[PDB]
Amino acid sequence: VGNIPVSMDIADSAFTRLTDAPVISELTCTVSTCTHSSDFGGIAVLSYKVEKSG
Amino acid sequence: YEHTAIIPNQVGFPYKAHVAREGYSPLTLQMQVIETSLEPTLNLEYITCDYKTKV
Repeated sequence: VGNIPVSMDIADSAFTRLTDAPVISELTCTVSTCTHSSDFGGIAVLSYKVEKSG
Repeated sequence: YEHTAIIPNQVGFPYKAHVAREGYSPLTLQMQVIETSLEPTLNLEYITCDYKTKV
């Protein structure tokens, strides 16, 4: 039943810094195959080069 | 899935059938035939033997 609502006061260690993160370049997401009702369903190919990995 | 096709009834001629399901590469089934003989259901009404007179 229902939908459990909740606020999550997240810690700054969870808020891992965006400037301190590796930056990826040129993301293109290509959905290869979609099932209309499955569990996994969508095979999507995010093609995006990595100026900074991680 | 469950494909259905009609291969030719001329044996030797290979029959491709590329079935494409979800997430699989196209499975091309190869059909080949040999010896599909007819065998009609019959019933004898003769023996076909020669006569022999007993005198």
